[PDB]
Formats: sequence, structure tokens, C-alpha cells
Amino acid sequence: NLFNVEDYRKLAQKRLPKMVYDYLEGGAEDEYGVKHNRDVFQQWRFKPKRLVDVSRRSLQAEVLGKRQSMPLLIGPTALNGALWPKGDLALARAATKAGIPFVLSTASNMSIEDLARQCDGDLWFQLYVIHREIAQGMVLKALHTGYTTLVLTTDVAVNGYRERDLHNRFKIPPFLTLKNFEGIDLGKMDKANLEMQAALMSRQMDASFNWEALRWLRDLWPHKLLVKGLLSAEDADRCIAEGADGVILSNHGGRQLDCAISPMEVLAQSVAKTGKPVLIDSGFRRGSDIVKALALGAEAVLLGRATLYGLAARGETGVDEVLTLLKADIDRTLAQIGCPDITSLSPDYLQNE
Amino acid sequence: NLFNVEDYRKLAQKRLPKMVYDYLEGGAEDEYGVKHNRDVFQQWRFKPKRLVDVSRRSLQAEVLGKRQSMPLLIGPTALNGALWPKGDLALARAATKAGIPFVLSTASNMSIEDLARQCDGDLWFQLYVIHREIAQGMVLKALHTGYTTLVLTTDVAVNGYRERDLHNRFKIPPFLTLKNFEGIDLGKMDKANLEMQAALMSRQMDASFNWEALRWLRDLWPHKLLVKGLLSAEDADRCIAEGADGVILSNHGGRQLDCAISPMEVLAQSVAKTGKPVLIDSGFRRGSDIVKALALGAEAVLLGRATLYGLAARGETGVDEVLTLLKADIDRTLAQIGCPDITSLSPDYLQNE
Amino acid sequence: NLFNVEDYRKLAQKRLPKMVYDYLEGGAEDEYGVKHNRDVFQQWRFKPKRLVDVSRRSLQAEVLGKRQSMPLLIGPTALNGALWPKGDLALARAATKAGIPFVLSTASNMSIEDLARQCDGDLWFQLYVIHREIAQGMVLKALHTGYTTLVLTTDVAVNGYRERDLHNRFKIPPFLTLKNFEGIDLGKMDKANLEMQAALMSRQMDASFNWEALRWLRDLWPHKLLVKGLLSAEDADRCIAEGADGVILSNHGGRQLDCAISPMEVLAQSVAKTGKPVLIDSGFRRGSDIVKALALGAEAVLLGRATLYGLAARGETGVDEVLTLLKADIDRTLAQIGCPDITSLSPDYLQNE
Amino acid sequence: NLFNVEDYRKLAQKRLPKMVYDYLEGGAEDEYGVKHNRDVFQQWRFKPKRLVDVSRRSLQAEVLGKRQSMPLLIGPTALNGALWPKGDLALARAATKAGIPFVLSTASNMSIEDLARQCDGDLWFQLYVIHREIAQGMVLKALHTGYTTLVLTTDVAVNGYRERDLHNRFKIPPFLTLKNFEGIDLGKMDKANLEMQAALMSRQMDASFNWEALRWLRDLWPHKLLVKGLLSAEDADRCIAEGADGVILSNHGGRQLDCAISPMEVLAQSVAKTGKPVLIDSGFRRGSDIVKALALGAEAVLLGRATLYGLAARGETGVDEVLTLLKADIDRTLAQIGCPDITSLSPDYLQNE
Ligand SMILES: Cc1cc2nc3c(=O)[nH]c(=O)nc-3n(C[C@H](O)[C@H](O)[C@H](O)COP(=O)(O)O)c2cc1C
Ligand SMILES: Cc1cc2nc3c(=O)[nH]c(=O)nc-3n(C[C@H](O)[C@H](O)[C@H](O)COP(=O)(O)O)c2cc1C
Ligand SMILES: Cc1cc2nc3c(=O)[nH]c(=O)nc-3n(C[C@H](O)[C@H](O)[C@H](O)COP(=O)(O)O)c2cc1C
Ligand SMILES: Cc1cc2nc3c(=O)[nH]c(=O)nc-3n(C[C@H](O)[C@H](O)[C@H](O)COP(=O)(O)O)c2cc1C
Ligand SMILES: O=C(O)[C@@H](O)Cc1c[nH]c2ccccc12
Ligand SMILES: O=C(O)[C@@H](O)Cc1c[nH]c2ccccc12
Ligand SMILES: O=C(O)[C@@H](O)Cc1c[nH]c2ccccc12
Ligand SMILES: O=C(O)[C@@H](O)Cc1c[nH]c2ccccc12
Repeated sequence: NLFNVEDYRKLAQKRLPKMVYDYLEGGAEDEYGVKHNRDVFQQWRFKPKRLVDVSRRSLQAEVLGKRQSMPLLIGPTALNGALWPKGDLALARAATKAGIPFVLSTASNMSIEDLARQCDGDLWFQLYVIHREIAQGMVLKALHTGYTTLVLTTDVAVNGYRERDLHNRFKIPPFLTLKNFEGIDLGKMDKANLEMQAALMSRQMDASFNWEALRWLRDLWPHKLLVKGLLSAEDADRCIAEGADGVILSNHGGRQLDCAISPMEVLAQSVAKTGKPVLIDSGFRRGSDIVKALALGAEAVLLGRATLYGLAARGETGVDEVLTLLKADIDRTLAQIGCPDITSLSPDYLQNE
Repeated sequence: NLFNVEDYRKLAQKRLPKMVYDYLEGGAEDEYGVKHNRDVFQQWRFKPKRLVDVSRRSLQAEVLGKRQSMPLLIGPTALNGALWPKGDLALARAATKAGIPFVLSTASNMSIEDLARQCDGDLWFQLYVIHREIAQGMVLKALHTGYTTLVLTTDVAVNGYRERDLHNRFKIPPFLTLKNFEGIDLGKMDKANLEMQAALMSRQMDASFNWEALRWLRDLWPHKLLVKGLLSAEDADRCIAEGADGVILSNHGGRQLDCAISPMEVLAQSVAKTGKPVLIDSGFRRGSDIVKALALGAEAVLLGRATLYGLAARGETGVDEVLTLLKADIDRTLAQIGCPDITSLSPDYLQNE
Repeated sequence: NLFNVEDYRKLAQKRLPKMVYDYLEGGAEDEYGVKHNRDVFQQWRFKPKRLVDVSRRSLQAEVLGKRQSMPLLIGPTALNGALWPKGDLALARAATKAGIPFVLSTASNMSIEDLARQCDGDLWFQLYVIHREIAQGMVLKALHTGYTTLVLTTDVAVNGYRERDLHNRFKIPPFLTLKNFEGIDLGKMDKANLEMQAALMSRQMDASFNWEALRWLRDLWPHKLLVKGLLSAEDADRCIAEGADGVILSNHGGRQLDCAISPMEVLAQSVAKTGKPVLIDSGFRRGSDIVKALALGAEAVLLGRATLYGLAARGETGVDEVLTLLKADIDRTLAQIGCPDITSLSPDYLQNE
Repeated sequence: NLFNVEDYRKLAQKRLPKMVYDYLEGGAEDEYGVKHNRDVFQQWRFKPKRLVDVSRRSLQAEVLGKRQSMPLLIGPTALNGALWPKGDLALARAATKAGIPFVLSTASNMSIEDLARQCDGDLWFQLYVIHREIAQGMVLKALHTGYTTLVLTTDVAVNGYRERDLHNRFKIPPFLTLKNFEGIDLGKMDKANLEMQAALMSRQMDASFNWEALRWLRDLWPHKLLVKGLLSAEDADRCIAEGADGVILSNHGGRQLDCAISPMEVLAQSVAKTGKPVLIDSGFRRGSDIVKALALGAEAVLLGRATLYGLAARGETGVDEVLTLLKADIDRTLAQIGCPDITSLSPDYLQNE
């Protein structure tokens, strides 16, 4: 009985080792954040437009100018290989088969190059900056291997206090490795090359990365660039002013700061202020959640745990299934509210509760 | 111990096969919609008018100009024959005995003609449009058989995702049939007559039926015509502009779109804008729910599951009982708030919570 | 362990026959009303005034011009004899010992005269009108026996639908009788005297009693007169205009209409509009509930179930105990908020939540 | 598994005798107050400032002009010796080791002098006034022994009705004594000296202590003076007008008046009106609670039960641990919201929910 994302979560919890399941499902501190990410969607209800011809519906939509089957993406998530063998590839392939982009995490279990070589869909690369020099290396790799978009994640200055991992003393599975970091020279005896090892043996990122650093990166990357982790129209506007082609409003699926607002709380305002593509994630599970954000102006929604449940439960076929249900879910919702074309969504179909 | 509608639900759940019970009680997706339909009534409380002579009370009221014992109706519900033998007839007879209208669903287990022949109460016909041509046939049948009012249901462009039926793999009982469709010629070898079979072997409706189509129907039907499934003062106003004699605000008892607003949320506004009869359903279980909607301007309330619980629990006598309790409930409520005449209800007796 | 009213309820439920307990604790329909009566008190919180000399506190206060130990009264409740032997007397004596009034219900188990003969405290008489003629008789009896105040209860036009009694098929204990009605001549063969029996064998009241009838009563009774059962500043104002010396805002302890507002919701407005004594009841259990209403302008609070729990649990000594705890509770609360004199309470010490 | 304050509470409940645990954890009456103290923090959520260099963070801050490691203090709590041997000393030492002040309660199990002799950190003395004369004695003792700050607690005019202690018939452990009162002469046969014994054998305080009395105290104490127990910007402003150097907004950890507002409800207003140091306590458990109050203008937060859980669970080492976790918690939170310097906190980083 697999008819929604929740059913896949249930199945995933039965198949995953508790430790891994907690790594996946867990949130920061009390986990009031993740609950909030879910609850915030009830602040809006639908006001369908009747007697509208919805016999022919369309979910197609442009994201940053490029058309894709639907306004969805499989967002960047670390250690997918722990959920299922070659998890990263299984995800990218289901995404490509669904006609939507896939974002490879800097902390993936499959390197930037190997994926690009084994998958021809639209690949995006999410970037964390541990060491500026090493950062430039990955960016260039992703560039030379055909990744169309770069995403800078900024909400992990320091690691979120996730008590589930603490209790379980979570440890990256032995057979898994941070493949994008493998090979990084450790022979040089001079300056860097040694302070670099300091960063490399340090599971902590460059907390100094600031606006000036964003400029640096904007020059390095010539294609579409997005800043992820924003929770304010002000920050989103600055990102656009500094060169970003768009932003991703999110609270990292409630895994960084338990009391962070839901990005849904600043979506309309960010959309109105930036005048540029505003994507979003964190809390999405139902097609209705997705449509509400879209109706509010979001350009597209990135899926995090949702598709991961499909991966953990049934691997690649599982992701396909989740993507299928969600597409059907979205389509069904568009029909129900009388908005046959997904690109015509607006605040009109919503009611503030 | 049968003193309220809830008691009948309990009894019905004990007598119905789980599968049928779920078909009856179930809602869309998470079923937050049905819960909401119930909760919305707590947003209003009573402010009784004391020292008012309520020794002589009257529940009589005109609905679309015709007087009936009380502002209630047994709304259109499909597959009543699955709840109890000849369920459709049992309902129409209890309605007629109570002095209120009965609405026969396009998907009833008893045909338009047979009911009209076995029942002389005020019969209304609810219409779904699968095939325009077949639609015209039923409308004319209902017309020639004496049905006084036609109701076009518009919130089923596509079928609601009702997960209870999915888990149970619900299937229309073998001994039951969609009687209003039986007999529809299947011999013609030409154009229609074959594309018609396409609609007929397709448990899916004409999602293209739009405002232009409403005009078509308005000409075909010469008597009172209502549009059901509206959830906005705007749509209700358009319906009036297009010819409708009134509208029925509803979210299909939370069975079509889980996140739909409750029609109670747009009742006052629809009443103020249309200046025409505004009926309502979805969530009604207590006389107090009914009075609140009436106090807000509703012309009458259509009962869905409430009377069905009486049917499933004790057949025709069960419906009589439910109608009796509710009438007593309403009467008792009118007395309590100091409004002896139901036609004098107004926002005055309410308090926004 | 008896330290609050709730502890007495617990004890009372252990000693009372379920049937009687349900008669006492029960409310109308779903009983959302009684829950609401309790919850409404959380809409206000205290803002104590520090460094105020509260070494000498005073709970004394005038009620309708007459001073009493504290702004409390044991309100009118029917069938007290079912809770404990000679319940009516036990209550009046504890009230008198506490220095506050006691209100005898028209439906008491001890007649107006017998109580007045066995108790010298301040006795008030609550009146229900079944038959105008019989009503005049009781009023005059209460008048000639020294009752200082008359209270007309108006929220029982018809009896509240209390499902607990329905399930239990509640029946007035055999050894108990409606003593204020006993003796009423049944010999006359003429007009009244026979239509009177119609009222007397009818556990239903005069639902016609209106404003004109209030005038009638205002002339009959020469002393202090209050109208009980009001739930609107408008009705309270009319009562004053018609002669009442004050009013009692209440929803009959949530026993008449489940969806009625809490009188706390219209207390400030009634106080501001009438410019006359506004008393209140329904939901009071803690001293803090009492102080909040007092701070809002209430002249005094009538206790219903609270003192009855003391009666049912430990008879007369039980009521004394409840009154003692509550007085200590109130006193302690006054001290805590820095208002040493109960007559100085005002909206200042409150915070709208 | 000790990763947060709650874990220490759990451990403390397993090690403490129920009676003592209830004395520590318990609140007034229904204990809606303590729940409220916790819930009020959800009325605010964070809006992090991204791409801010937080590689170098600072929690240092001035409190009343004196710098300390972080804006925290271990507040005054009575009978710490009942939670753990020499509890008072264990607390002061952990506080001193953490670089923050410690406040000794008038009702401590270790006298003002002994502590000052065994601990060289910044010691503050909280004062209750039972007898003015005895009060002056303790103040002078604290003065001559080096206590830098005096804190007058005003929310215990009378003792809070704490039903847990009532049920348990709580009694101060035999081996424990109110050491600051020990030795107080009981030989004098004259006036005071006998009315003093009246206060001394009276576990009740001087409820008359008013503003005039505050003036008296302001002259007596030459150093920093704070008034604790305030719940209104008005009272805080008066305190400043009367000489106070600052105030401590608090409801005594919900132990005095169950329906008291949370001091968080008047923090911003008190900060805006007084223009002077406004400290706060009551309900703090997470670093996020602390940052929210700080962001709202609080000068520092006093810990009550939080550090006591560490004491009861693991003595002095337990307190160190709690202080360590909280410091790490605060630091981590500052980083997450993009405010590297704790002294730069402002309403900007908050979102009203
Ligand atoms: C197991 C797991 C690992 C994650 N790893 C990363 C990562 O490596 N890079 C990144 O930018 N975001 C990371 N995220 C955050 C996601 O990109 C996304 O913001 C989040 O999951 C959205 O919320 P949702 O899970 O409710 O959909 C991770 C989330 C989860 C659940
Ligand atoms: C078992 C069941 C079948 C239904 N079938 C139909 C139908 O055939 N035509 C229609 O117009 N509405 C249909 N409805 C919707 C009802 O007309 C009505 O809008 C709804 O039940 C109102 O909500 P309530 O059940 O809370 O009263 C159905 C509802 C139920 C519960
Ligand atoms: C067992 C019971 C019997 C009652 N009988 C009467 C009555 O005879 N006359 C009347 O005026 N009110 C009557 N009341 C209502 C009370 O006067 C009062 O309004 C109500 O109890 C207040 O609410 P509380 O119970 O929460 O205090 C009754 C209430 C209870 C619980
Ligand atoms: C066991 C216990 C004893 C207390 N004793 C005192 C005292 O002697 N003097 C004082 O000023 N406050 C006293 N308080 C109140 C605290 O100073 C502080 O206001 C309160 O604990 C803050 O709330 P929290 O426990 O949620 O942090 C006490 C609190 C507790 C829990
Ligand atoms: O919460 C998150 O998203 C990160 O902690 C993932 C993450 C796990 N191991 C890493 C090594 C370097 C950079 C990021 C990671
Ligand atoms: O939810 C509803 O109300 C419909 O699905 C009922 C329904 C069940 N079988 C049908 C065949 C044709 C038209 C409508 C129906
Ligand atoms: O709810 C209430 O307060 C009344 O029903 C009490 C009540 C019980 N038996 C009666 C006979 C005559 C008048 C009132 C009563
Ligand atoms: O709740 C509180 O904080 C006080 O009751 C503590 C307290 C306990 N015993 C005492 C003796 C004298 C002064 C205060 C106390």
C-alpha cells in the first residue's frame, strides 16, 4: 500500500538501520522546527475556480529559463549511499527520467565526474566551502563536466545540534566515503597543502565565507548560480544584488536551527522584492504543499526527504514511484482548483487560515 | 441509545462492512478537510436573546420560493444502495415524510423514472456530465418525470484521491449498478455512439464543462437550476450572472480536495454578493451547525453523511429518526437563542470566536 | 488531600451514584460549552503590582448595597437533596456561616418557608415561571418569609438537551420532591385550577414569559430584583431599563445551549453599558477565575458546581471547606497581584492573552 | 546521554527523593504558569542573517557595567543543600569557573560569610525581608564580606500555593537549616527581640514592604541594587525612579501565581521604558530561549531550575556540565543566526509567530 510519500517513509523506517533512519529523519534539538515546517502549510487553504476547462492540463515550466517536466527538483542531500547502494546515481537517474534536475551534494558518495559520466540529465552541483582552494577545484570540476547550475549552501556555518545522531553516536558507514574530497593531495609539505589538511581533517566549514566571498565565487562560475539557505527577503535581495541568478529559501529541512522560521513565511515577500527566481524547500510532502508555494510565487520546489524515502525503501524504482505519485498529486490538485496550466498559479487560489 | 447523529454513525460502523463504511466516511488524502469542516463551526458561538416569547415556534421556510417544513434537504449521494437495500427510495420517502426535498444523484442505484414513480415528494436531480449527449438525455428524463429542480455538481472534474478506497481496493458491490446509465445504447457503429462508449467505459467526467456549457444547460432546463460545488463568492456571483437561480456552497464533504476551505468561510460574502439563494452543505451534524449557517444567510442546508448514517444503521426508519432528532434539535436551538421564527435568523445571534 | 475544588469533585464522583454524578457534572450535547466556560479564563493573565503593602487585606464588599464577607454567593441549583440529605439547608447554613447569601431554587427539595424558618442568613429566591398564577404565589411566600432578593432565571424556556441524563434515563430520586410545588391545590374543577394542573403535570416552563411579563413581576416584588441567564450587554441594559436592580450574566453552567458564549465574553461590555450591578457565574472553580471577573467589573460571582462538590463529598462541612479554600484562594491572589482591597480591582491587573 | 538540560532533569528525577524533586520542579496551583513560561518562547522564531563571517564569535558581555564570560547567572534558589550536599557552594564554584555571577538566597543552607570565605567569584546576595532589623543585618554582612550586588525579591509577599508540597506535606530536611538566620539572638526580653522572634518563628515575610521601604534599602546598600519579581514596564520604571540600578523581570519560575504573565511578555516594553539594565528569568531551558530574550533587549538571563538539575543529578560537576552545554548552545545559536558578537543581538533576528 504505497499511495503517498508517508507510506514510503513507513517502508523506509522498516528497512533502514535505526541509526541511518535517525540520520535521515532527525532534526535539530527538540525538532519543533521540522514539525513547524509541516504545520505552516495549514495556514493556507484552497479556493478552487469552478467551471474552468481542465480537460487539458500542463505541469511543464521554466526554471531559470530552462523548461522541465514540472516545477520540482531533487535537492542536494549528503550520504545518499548510506540509504541505498549508489544512492546518488539512483536519484539522478530517476530525476532525469522524470524530466527534472538533480543536485549533487558536495558531500556525496559518488564524485562529480563519475555521476556526470553515468548520467546525462540536467545536473546541478551544491557546494559547501571547507577550504577556499579546494572549493575552487570542485567548482571547476563541475564546470568542466557539464553541470549547468551551481548552488552555494550557506546555512551550515557550524553543524546543527542533532541529538538523534548524538544518542546513536552516528558514524559515517565504513564502506562509504566523501568521494568529492578523495584524492585531494596530502603530500605537499609547505603552507597550504597543510593548513588545507587542517580543513580536510576538520569536519567543519569556512564560517568566514561572506558577501565578499560570494563575489569571488560569482566570477569563478560562469553559468546559473543560486544561494541556498536564505530565510529573509532582505538576504535574498542582497544575493541578487551581488550577482546570484536566483535563491533557494530554506531552513535545511529543520536540521540546522530548530527555531528557524519556515521559508514559507518569507516566500511572497522574497518574490516581491527580488523580482528574480525564488525556489524553496523544507517540509514539502504533499502535492498541495507544492502548489501552495507555487501559487505564492515560488519558481520550483526542491525535494529533500520525500524522494529519499523512496530511495531508502525501494532504491531507484522507489524514487521513480515517489516522483510519479507527486506528479499525479500535483496534476490532480491543479485540476481540482481549476488552474489547468501550472504557470498560471497565483495567490488567487489561496485562503489565509 | 440513539440521541444524536453521532450515535447513528457508531451504529452504522457496527453494521456496515468496513469497506463500505470507509467509502461512506472517508475523505481526501490526509482527511484534514473533513476535520476542518467540523472545526469551523466552533468559530461561532451564540448570543441568545432573552425574555422573547418562544412558546410558538416555526421552522417552516421557503426554499427557492417553495415552502417546506424546514430549511433542510437530503443532498445527492452516490451508491446509496450499498448502504441499505433500495437506499435511494428509503431516503426519498423519509425526506417526503419530513416535508423536505430529496436529491437523486446521477450515480444512484435507482433510476430517475423508477423513483419518481414510487415517490411523490419534491424530487430534485443532481447531474454529473460524463458525455454531453447522455447528459441531455437524463436532464430530459428528469424533466418529463416531474423533478422540480436540477443541480449541476462541478467539483468532480477528476476524482478525489481517497486513500481509504485505495487501501481497500474498493469496488462497487456486484449486485449494484449505475442504473441512470443502464440501457444507454451500445449498438451504433458510427461516430458518437462509440466515443460515447469511451465516456461510458470511462469512470471519468467531462473536465471541459465550463461557463459556456452552463449556458447550454440553462437553456435545456426550464425550471429551478442550482450549481453545486462552489467555494467562492466570485464563482457564486458568476453562476447567478449566467442564469442560475441559486447556488450550493460546498467542498463535497471533504472528499475532493483535502485543503479546500469550508464553504462556511465564504457563506456570508456569497450571500451579500449574489443577492440570491445560497444553500450549503459539508460538515453539518448538529442542529447548532445548521442554525449558524442559517443565521449567516444560508437559505437551507443539505445533509450528506448525517442522514446516510441513519440509512446504513436502520434503513428508512433510521433516516426518519435522524430527521426527527435534527428537527427537534433545530427547534430546541431556535428556542434557546430566542428566535421563535427560523426565518428571522440573522448574524445578530452569533459571536465570532 | 483536599486542597482545591477539583479535589472535591474527585471525592464527590467516588461517593455519588453515577446517575446523580452525571446529573450534576453533565452539560448540553457535546459539552463543548462547559469546556469553553473553563478555557475562557486563560484568555487573561495577571500583571501584579509590586512593592504594595498587602500586610492588611480586605475581601469585604457590597453586593447590591449590602455588605458581605466576600463577593461570592452560592447560586440556585435544583435537587440539592439528591446530592446530600437536606442539601438545601446544608448549603444555606455554610453560606450564612461564611457571611454570604444563598439562593434557593424554585425546584429545591426544601420549601421556601421551611428554609427561612431554619436559617437566618441572607436568603435569595430564584424563580422559574411554569404558571403565572403559581409564580405569584411563590414570590409572595418568599416575600412574607423574609427573602431579601428575587432572581428570575430566563435561560430555560425549554429544557437543555443533556445526553448524559438521556443515556442514564435520569429520574428524580423517589424520596425527593419539588417541595415548592407540593400542596398546590388540585381540587378546583373550573378554568385555571385545571389548566394549572396542565402546567403542574408539565415539566415545561412558560416559554412566553417576555419583557411585558418582567414588568408584571417588577411590580409584584418590592425589593431587589435580578434577571439571570443573560448573555449580552444589550439584554442586560434592557433589563435595567425595565426595572431590574442588576443582572446575572450566565449560560447556566453550560447546561442549556452547548454553543453559548461564556458570560465572561460580554462582562466588561455589560458593565460599561448598564452602569448597574453585573453579577456572573458559569465555569468558576479557582480564586483566580473569580478575581479576573471581579477585575473586569463583576459585582460578585455565584458558585454552582464548585460548592455542590463540597456538598456531595462531605455535606455541610464540605461546603464550609470549599468556601474556606476559595476565600483563602481569593485572599492569596489579591496579595499576589498587589491589590489588598478587593474593591480596588480593575482591568489594570489583567493581561489579554 | 546528557546533551541538554532536559536530560539532566530526567537524571535528577531518578536520583532525587520524590518529595525533593516535587519541591524543585513544582509550581503554583494547576501549574499552567510553568507550562506558559515554556510555551511563550514559541511566539518567536529566528530569521538568520546569511553570509556573515562568524568564524570568530564572542559571548562576553557587560552586566551592570562589569564584564563576564556570558550573559548568564545562576539565580537565587532556596534549600540547594537539599538537592546535593553543600549545594550552595557547588553552584557558586561552577558559576565562578564559568566566569559568571552567583546569587545566594536569603534562605540558603550556607551562610553569607562562609560562602564568601570559600569562594572568590562574583557573589550577589538576594534578600527577602521577614524583619526589617534582621534584614539590615544580612545586608551589612553581605556588604562587609564583599558581595558586589544586592537583589530584593518582591514576589513573595505571601507564599505561593504549591499543591505538590501540600500533598507531600513537604518539610525542610532535618539535617538542613536556614543558616543566614541561625545565631540571631533570642535572649532579649524587651520589645523587638520578641516581636522579632514573632517574625523568626513565622515562615511569613513582611508583606508591608513598599516603595518607601525600597528607599530605605537604597540608602543602606551603596553598590549595585536590583529589584526582582517585576512583571510590568511600569513597575520596572518606578524601581529605576526610586534608585534601582536595574531590574529582574520574573514570575519566580511559575511558583508564586499560576496565572501570572511570562516576563517575556513585557521585556521589550520594560527595556524601552526604563533605559536601564533589564535582566530576566523564568522558563529558560534552551540557548535559543536565552538568545530570544537577549535579542529583545535583556541584559542577561538568570538560570533557576536548569542549573539545579545539574546540581541534583551530578553535583558541582553537573552544574559545570550544564553551563558548558548552554554556553555551547548559545554560541552555536549565535553562529546559526549570523550574529557573531552577542552584544549585537537585536529584534532584527526575530520573527513574531
Ligand atoms: C539526510 C539529509 C542530508 C542533507 N545534506 C545536505 C547537503 O549535503 N547539502 C545541502 O545543501 N543540503 C543538504 N540537506 C538539506 C536539503 O537540501 C533540503 O534543504 C531539505 O531536506 C529540505 O527539507 P525536507 O527534507 O523537508 O524536504 C540534507 C537533508 C537531509 C534530510
Ligand atoms: C458516500 C457519499 C457519496 C456522494 N455522492 C455524491 C454524488 O453522487 N453527487 C453529488 O453531487 N455529491 C455527492 N456527495 C457529496 C454530497 O452531496 C455532500 O456535498 C456532502 O456529503 C456534504 O458533506 P457532509 O457529508 O459532511 O454532510 C457524496 C458524499 C458522500 C459522503
Ligand atoms: C445540578 C445543577 C442544577 C441547577 N439548577 C438550577 C435551578 O434550579 N435554577 C437556576 O436558576 N439555575 C440552576 N443551575 C445553574 C446555576 O445557577 C449556575 O448558573 C451554574 O451552575 C453556574 O456554573 P458552574 O456550575 O460552572 O458554576 C443549576 C446547575 C447545576 C450544575
Ligand atoms: C527550588 C527553587 C527555590 C527558589 N528559591 C528562591 C529564593 O530563595 N529567592 C529568590 O529570589 N528566588 C527563588 N526562586 C526563584 C528563582 O530565582 C527564579 O526566579 C526561577 O527559578 C526562574 O525560573 P526557572 O526555574 O524556569 O528558571 C526559586 C526557584 C526554585 C525552582
Ligand atoms: O548537515 C549537512 O548537510 C552536512 O553536515 C553534511 C556533511 C556530512 N559530512 C560532511 C563533510 C563536509 C561537508 C558537509 C558534510
Ligand atoms: O465522488 C463522487 O461523488 C463520484 O465519484 C460518485 C460516482 C461513482 N461512480 C460514478 C460514475 C459516474 C459519475 C459519478 C460517479
Ligand atoms: O435545568 C434546570 O435548571 C431545571 O431543569 C431544573 C428543574 C428540574 N425539575 C424542575 C421542575 C420545574 C422547574 C425547574 C426544574
Ligand atoms: O518560594 C520561595 O522562594 C521561598 O518560600 C523560599 C523560603 C523557604 N523557607 C524560607 C524562609 C524565609 C524566607 C524564604 C524562604
